[PDB]
Amino acid sequence: NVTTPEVAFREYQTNCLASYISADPDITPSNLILQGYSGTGKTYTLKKYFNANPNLHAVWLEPVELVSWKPLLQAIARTVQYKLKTLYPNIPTTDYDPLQVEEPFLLVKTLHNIFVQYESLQEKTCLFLILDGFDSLQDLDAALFNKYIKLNELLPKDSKINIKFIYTMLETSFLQRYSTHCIPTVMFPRYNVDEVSTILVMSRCGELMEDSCLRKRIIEEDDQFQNVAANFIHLIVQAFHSYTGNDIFALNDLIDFKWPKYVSRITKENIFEPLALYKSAIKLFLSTDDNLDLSIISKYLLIASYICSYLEPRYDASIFSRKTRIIQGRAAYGRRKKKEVNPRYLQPSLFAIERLLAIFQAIFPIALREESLMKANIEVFQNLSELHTLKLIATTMNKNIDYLSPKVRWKVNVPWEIIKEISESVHFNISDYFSDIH
Amino acid sequence: VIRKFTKKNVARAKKKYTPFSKRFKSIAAIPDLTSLPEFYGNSRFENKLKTTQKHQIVETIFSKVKKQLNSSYLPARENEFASIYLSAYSAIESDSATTIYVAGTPGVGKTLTVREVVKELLSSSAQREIPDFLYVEINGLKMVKPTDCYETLWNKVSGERLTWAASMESLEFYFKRVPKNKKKTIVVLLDELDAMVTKSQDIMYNFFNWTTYENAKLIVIAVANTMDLPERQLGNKITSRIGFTRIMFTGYTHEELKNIIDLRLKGLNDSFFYVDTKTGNAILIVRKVRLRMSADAIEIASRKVASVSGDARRALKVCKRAAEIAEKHYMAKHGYGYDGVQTVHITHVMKALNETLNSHVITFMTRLSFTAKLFIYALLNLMKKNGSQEQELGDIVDEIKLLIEVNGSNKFVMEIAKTLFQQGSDNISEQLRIISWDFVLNQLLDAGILFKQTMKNDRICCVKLNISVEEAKRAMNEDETLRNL
Amino acid sequence: SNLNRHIRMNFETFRSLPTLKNSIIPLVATSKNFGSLCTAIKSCSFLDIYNKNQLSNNLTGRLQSLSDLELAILISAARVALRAKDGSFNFNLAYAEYEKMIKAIN
DNA sequence: TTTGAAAAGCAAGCATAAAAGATCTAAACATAAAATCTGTA
Ligand SMILES: Nc1ncnc2c1ncn2[C@@H]1O[C@H](COP(=O)(O)OP(=O)(O)OP(=O)(O)O)[C@@H](O)[C@H]1O
Ligand SMILES: Nc1ncnc2c1ncn2[C@@H]1O[C@H](COP(=O)(O)OP(=O)(O)OP(=O)(O)O)[C@@H](O)[C@H]1O
Ligand SMILES: [Mg+2]
Ligand SMILES: [Mg+2]
Repeated sequence: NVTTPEVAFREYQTNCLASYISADPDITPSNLILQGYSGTGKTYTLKKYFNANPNLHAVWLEPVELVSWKPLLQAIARTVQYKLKTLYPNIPTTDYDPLQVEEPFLLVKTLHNIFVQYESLQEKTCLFLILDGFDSLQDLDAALFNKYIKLNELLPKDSKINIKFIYTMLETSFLQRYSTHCIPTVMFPRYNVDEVSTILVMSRCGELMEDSCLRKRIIEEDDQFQNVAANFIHLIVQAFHSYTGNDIFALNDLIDFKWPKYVSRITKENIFEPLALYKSAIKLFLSTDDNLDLSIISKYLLIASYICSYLEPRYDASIFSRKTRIIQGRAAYGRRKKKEVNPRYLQPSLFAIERLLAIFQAIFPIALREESLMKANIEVFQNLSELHTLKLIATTMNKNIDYLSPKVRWKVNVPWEIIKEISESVHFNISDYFSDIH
Repeated sequence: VIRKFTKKNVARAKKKYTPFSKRFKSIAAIPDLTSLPEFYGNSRFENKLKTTQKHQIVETIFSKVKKQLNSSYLPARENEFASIYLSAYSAIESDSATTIYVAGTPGVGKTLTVREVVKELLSSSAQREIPDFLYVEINGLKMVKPTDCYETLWNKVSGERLTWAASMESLEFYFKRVPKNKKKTIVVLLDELDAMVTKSQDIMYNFFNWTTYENAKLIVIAVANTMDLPERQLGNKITSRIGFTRIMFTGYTHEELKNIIDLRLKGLNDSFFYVDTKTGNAILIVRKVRLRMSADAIEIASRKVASVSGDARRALKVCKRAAEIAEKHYMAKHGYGYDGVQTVHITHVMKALNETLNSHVITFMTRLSFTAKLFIYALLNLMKKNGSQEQELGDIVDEIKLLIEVNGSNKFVMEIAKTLFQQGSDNISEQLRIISWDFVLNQLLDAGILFKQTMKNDRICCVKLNISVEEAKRAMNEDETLRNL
Repeated sequence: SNLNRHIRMNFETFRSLPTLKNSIIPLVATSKNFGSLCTAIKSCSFLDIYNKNQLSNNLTGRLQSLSDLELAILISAARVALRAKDGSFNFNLAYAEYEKMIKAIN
């Protein structure tokens, strides 16, 4: 005897929730799992099921707000006691403190003491504790869910209050860890693009047709506005479904970012013409647009660090050497071959400080008592220390780092797209050093 | 004031902190402690487990045998008894402090012999030929904390309840400074001595160093499981204080085990009961039924137990299990309930000895589903191929898929392939894992058949057999489909 | 019959009566009348929908939920990982494979 | 202007240094009930 609500593309899931969740504790499982990835309508379907059956007693917990297992136990005790106080206000109760629950055993004792003072009730009832997002706990281990599986066996069997657990999970592999427990599971597969578009239209067209920018636009310049909002949502879906996938939240964010810019380009010619309005605002559908000072010594030290990380030390003398030799001796010959793989795609290498200072002095911009080469003074080492403090460069160790040890090596910690823009700010030709190696 | 965290379940005992050195103002101020009303031993829970008996239970012909063969009810330990008794009697009568080290395997009568020694010593003290002493029993496996022995022994001596540190200086003051004329001899049984071994080894040093004090009048009888414990785990000080003399309790021979079982079966074997044929209740002296347990069965069980362990607990339990098998068959035959010759035969003794030997692992693997057997077959195939003891799970997936797709012409594979990869259903697409793959993986992990490493990539994760390879091979080629291919 | 086929399938894959009960319970509970229950227990058509839902979030169904660009990036990462020795890859090599693949398509 | 030849370069082999992290342990930081002290009434 239960009401099955209408959810647009979750009919099987809603029928399963009608099959498993009822007010009778004999024909209800002790544990029930709803498994699906993010934005698959698990919470939406559970809310529509419990709203259409107001006689079912449900307690809602978000483990993401609790983070650890001990606040989860204390939250269980507190919320069960508050819900049982609200439900039967004419039953006198001792108020057990939630903060005395530090073990699962103490939760069993506290739930025993709470449920033993409601035996004056005439019928057996269910209390549905919903842990919406169990595996979204931040400090999760493999042993925590076993305690919640076996929790119902330590509570009395003839109690008037019989607690029932409903779990929500995201990842398949976490659920697959507990397959031999044979817990009933309802799975929420990801929507396809048609159901995503239908959900987006039926959930956002009402908010779009009454937004203040459109209401100012139609007086500055219901069904037709509904068609305008729906056509915008369909255009957003076909423009950015490959970017977002079947993600309701990302498409919702894109709709929110691009709706007022779309409304601002609506004229009295564009309003009844969809193709003309799309051509007026086509630049909203060509780019996702999901987006939001440093010293000369530190820039050139970053360029030298990038060169030191992504070029071999043996070919240094073939690239930077320029001095006239008083003493006879051949310089480096250079590399014969070109690399098959771009080194910038891989992890950076580790170098010494003296090599970094040598290449920094070789690439820094410029008589008898001048010495135009810049030596490594206080400011170079100070800028290097800021460069490590910002982690634009990094080391092998990060905690209790010995800066002065010779065993400690250094690497660059910026990608190529950052060092390119930094080298554009100083007019250095860094791409010349990688055009002839691969 | 707002707390950063709370401790809401702190349970602290009512233990004082001031030790015995500060009770009296002087050494001469201490009275004779044997006259104090709290010192030297001068239960409320036994009535809690009482109920009203409103039924009449039936005790059958084998009921008295099973009740009598329990461990709750000293033939073969008479040299060890004489050694422990003579050392402890000489230590009591001369007012000395002595360590007696006793070691042995489980169930060879160490605790029984030391308890019989202290009962004869208390009886001898009751006849006023040795001075009176207090007997303290400390079991290291019955303590929550190892320092609680400090809590226990001092509470047995003074009757005070202190924390463990204050109890430790109280015991040190009592054993060193208090004179002999104001004290009473104390005999301490330290049982499960290895359980009282810590990193600091302070409890070991204190308990064996008090036996080196002139005024102590302390006899420590320490029970160990090995004889090389003071050399392996303890330092040279504690090993020197324990001493060179060390009493080893050997495992019982089959003559000794047979003597123990015959001592428990005196008055019942070759005896007659009056047995009711209506209910089954039997009375020791309606039919007159003779009860026997054969000596050949007892000697077989004694020889087996003596070769495996020499354990009196196992010999008594094997005899009791044989009697219970016989009594179960008796109640099945006569239809008796739980309200001319009956014999515990040698076949019941062989069944009791074989029921802990029959290797259910092969039987468990034989009674598994086809997917679990296919997993084990694929893993064994990989161990045969690349010769490694650990195989990646993706390799097992690929070789299961190969085993299905190569021997397709088998009729069982043509029957099972749609079940394995589509669960017998159109509108279910072809699956990368087999049906119930994670189920049989977790099931073999639960049994201890498999070990799986802790990795989050399911393909490069390794799986090892925890059981022997030959029993997995014989379980696999017991299966008619898997041995066919 | 269809029950005997599903019982044989369970016997050869799970060999578990709780696994069978977890599918039989919503077959009984979703019937509105007695004729619907008899039709459900003859056809066992609900058990196939149940088995399809129990496999809807594995690798195959998650692959079928992917977009075309998602599939292209996954394919490029897969072939880079196949060409690698340890199977390791990053975003840069996968994007390089993706752009070579898109240029060779276009 | 050639020459060639010792300096530079490349790759396989393999022992070994080192990065990463799994596991743990001490030390600072923190709370708390019972016992003990202590300064007066
Ligand atoms: N079937 C549906 N019909 C209408 N709106 C839906 C439907 N499914 C989802 N939505 C809308 O999409 C939103 C996201 O769904 P929901 O919060 O239930 O997802 P979820 O699977 O619980 O996600 P998560 O694991 O990230 O919390 C809902 O709040 C609702 O506005
Ligand atoms: N000589 C014996 N005569 C009779 N019964 C014996 C004898 N030795 C042992 N038993 C029986 O075996 C039981 C177990 O022996 P006991 O507790 O003395 O063993 P233990 O050697 O101290 O073993 P553990 O190391 O396990 O403590 C005794 O309670 C008794 O029933
Ligand atoms: Mg949710
Ligand atoms: Mg013992």
